[PDB]
Amino acid sequence: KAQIKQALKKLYDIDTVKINTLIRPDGTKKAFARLTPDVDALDIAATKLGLV
Amino acid sequence: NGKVKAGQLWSKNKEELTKILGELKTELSQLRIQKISSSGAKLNKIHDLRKSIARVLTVINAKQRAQLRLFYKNKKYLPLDLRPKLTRALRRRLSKEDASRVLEKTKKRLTHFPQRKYAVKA
Amino acid sequence: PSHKTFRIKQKLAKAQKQNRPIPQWIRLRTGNTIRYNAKRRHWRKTRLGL
Amino acid sequence: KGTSSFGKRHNKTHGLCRRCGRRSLHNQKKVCASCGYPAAKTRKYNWSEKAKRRKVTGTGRMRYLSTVPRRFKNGFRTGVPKGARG
RNA sequence: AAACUUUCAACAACGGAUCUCUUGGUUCUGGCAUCGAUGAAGAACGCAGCGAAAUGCGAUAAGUAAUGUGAAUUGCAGAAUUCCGUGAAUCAUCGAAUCUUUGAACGCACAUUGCGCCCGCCGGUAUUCCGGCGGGCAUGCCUGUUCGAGCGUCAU
RNA sequence: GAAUAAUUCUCACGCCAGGUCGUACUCAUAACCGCAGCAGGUCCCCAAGGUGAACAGCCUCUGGUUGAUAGAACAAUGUAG
RNA sequence: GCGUGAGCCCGGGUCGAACGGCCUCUAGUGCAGAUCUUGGUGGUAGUAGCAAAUACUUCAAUGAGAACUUGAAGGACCGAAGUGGGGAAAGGUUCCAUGUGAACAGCGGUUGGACAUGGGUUAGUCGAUCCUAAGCCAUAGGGAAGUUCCGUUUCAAAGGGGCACUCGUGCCCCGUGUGGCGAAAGGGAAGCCGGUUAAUAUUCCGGCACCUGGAUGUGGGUUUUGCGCGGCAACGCAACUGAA
RNA sequence: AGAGACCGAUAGCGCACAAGUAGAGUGAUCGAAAGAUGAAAAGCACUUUGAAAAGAGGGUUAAAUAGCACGUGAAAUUGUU
RNA sequence: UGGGCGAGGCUCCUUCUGAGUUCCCUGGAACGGGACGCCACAGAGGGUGAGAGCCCCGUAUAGUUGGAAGCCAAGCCUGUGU
RNA sequence: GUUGACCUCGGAUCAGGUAGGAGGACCCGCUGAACUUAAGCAUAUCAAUAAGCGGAGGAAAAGAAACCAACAGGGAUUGC
Ligand SMILES: [Zn+2]
Repeated sequence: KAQIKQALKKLYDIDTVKINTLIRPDGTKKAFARLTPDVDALDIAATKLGLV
Repeated sequence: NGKVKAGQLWSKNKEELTKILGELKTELSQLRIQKISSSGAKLNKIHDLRKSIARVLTVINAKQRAQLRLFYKNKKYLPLDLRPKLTRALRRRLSKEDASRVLEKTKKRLTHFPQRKYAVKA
Repeated sequence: PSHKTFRIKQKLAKAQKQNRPIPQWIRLRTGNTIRYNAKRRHWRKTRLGL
Repeated sequence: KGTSSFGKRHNKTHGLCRRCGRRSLHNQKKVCASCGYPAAKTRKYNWSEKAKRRKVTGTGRMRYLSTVPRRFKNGFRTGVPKGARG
């Protein structure tokens, strides 16, 4: 979790409040990231090329 | 875009080699973001970009090794990876000068009575 | 059981991963003889050794 | 004995071994019944010729030993061919 | 007289013998001497535009550099090159690199992705606490260096 | 360790942080072991109303099933009552 | 058609690439049996049989096709040491949605734990991680030609605590003792309610709390009799120095 | 690397094929079956019956008496005449 | 009785090598049958729609283009007695 | 007394080094059976062999006489 939080700030300049992780049955890792209340996440998904 | 030809990569310095690697790593991740739910000519770019990073990486490593070998010339001890690797058995044989030494009394006989060149007639 | 270990957890992922049929375009190559997957494993038929 | 006594079987004598990958590691003894772990030697006996061939050299990847014959043929040389660029 | 049982022929069934074939075996003769702490043999997990296996490779991952040849690959698509030169290919050769977790396996352990110490850099008010990155810490023995023990022992 | 402040006050309030792996579903007259969707075997928790000495036997409420190849006839000989 | 005989030759049909006569040489050279070896097929035969655990019925819908698919209405069983609601060992995707020709579900099948394509398991507080038990294995040493056997404090020079230096490299104390592994049922710091998804929650959202470790400021307390007062007492209060 | 008075898919090594594979056993270990369309897929357009699988016409080919259950197709056993 | 030169030869890899698609018949296709020719220090073997010396890869003979590293050695040039 | 030597025995993450494992067809050693034959069986035979253990190379091992001989004397080792 410590490395994941660092990566997002350096690469998408977005801040988070907490991260939760799990390991899927196929063997890959999935992480949920929650953003600070003042920042909006819906627009960041659009502007950071995420499909919307 | 296109390939990064290895021809012009050799005439560069370390810093600008590191710089070009910066953008190269960038859009590869960025293009992987939108590869989902779509497929076209952009799929040729991932195979294009993946190999392009490989070429510049080898050039940087190769350039470092050549300059490092120059530093350790005329030195008794040099790092393990820069030492020649032939074979475990071949690295422990006696050197040529050591296996060719002879005693003083043996050399005295060999100097005065060597093998001669002769022929016998019928 | 619900209590597992990472080694057993890792081992079960691969066993499930290599359990799907062959793609269709394989049988259309030249000089091909493969007909079907011959290493099919089913949880009610064969017991994999952990 | 029989079917009635076969239902009481829910334990494990052996587990996975770290050196050979077979499920032949005695849990209580902590020694492998196939490769002899943790002993330095690997188990091997002459009264079974089939067992020796199942794990003899050449049944795996041979990551390093496969390229030696090509290197000997050229005399274990180093360098680059004459006027190569670089 | 039909039905039923049995024998033979024609055609149609079940089954895979016979004849012909072979990128496979077997035996003899001839040439050579090359694993590993500079991490071997073996094991595990991963990598393709569309892949499960086999084959190949290791986060530089169905390959990279360099030399030669001189226009492909092919199941589909896409582009790439087009020989000016800036060069196709699952090509041939091979002298420079990368090389995850393990294994004689080496910080202590392992039925655990467990628990420590030393040195340096960057952050949070920080020589002591927390996080990230890089380099180290197994045993026997040989030569030398250095610091020591003993009324064993010599001279003031 | 103080006389003009100091304080090693276990009192009240206030600032920062807390890494790694497991978590789906069955646990059995169909998901485990007996060659199988086998009348066998396999460790624990919770425990309503009536009769009654009672976790005995018989009927009911919450909750759960209506699943075990079927239709027609009623000779001998059988298994169970 | 020929020959006493083992056998040889020809006519007709099918098929598609190699094959004979004569004299010598050579051998893994001739089958009905061995409860012979491997593969294939019959009579028995549409026969034995598919009978434990009380039991089914009416209408409508879907569909090529309904006793064993779905809805409603009747009739029944299990009867809290349950055919209910949750776990340990073991299994490993069997969980959820959509669709479906063959095969399987010892009758059927539109249904399924089967087939095909997608989705699903979030923790400072629940466990592992820490400690030892029966027990196992290194170290000092002794046996054995050797793979190795014994030995666990034993005939061992076996450890750990503080300070200051520009800077690590300089000082000063104590010393009987000095390893690791081993429990999801033993010992153990800390979280509750309401809602939410087709499929997860003491984890997600909302509200209200707690524990450990590390830094620091205000309020109050104590002190010029330097380290607090009260009650006869059992004792009391928001604090109220304490190394070997 | 070169050869044979050697074997020719029940033979020759256990393996001419994704063979030390699939599979069995707690374990040491045990361990198979499976080669051949045609010179070239030219692997049957279109119409019609059927819920569908498929059938009847019509096509490719020297040949479909070669249709992915595919060269040649014997005996045991079976159907029609 | 020291030192230094050294032609020339031998190992390895790589460039190149002779002759019919002439005419007629059968056949889906001549690599079959008939007639007429050529090459051969090359009539070993394989492919190409059926048995191919002359369609293609190769095969026999000495040479030839280019390159790398070790050997052997004909014969020459120079010091000298502590 | 102070100080300086010698001998023996130790510490160190001191500087530089070296051994383990694989393979084992052939080769150098140790250890060591029984089935079988003798028409029974115990010495004997199978056999100074199979299994077990240690150590090397492209070959290994052996080897320049405390030898053979009795002759008019031969002259390291290995193989046919
Ligand atoms: Zn093992």
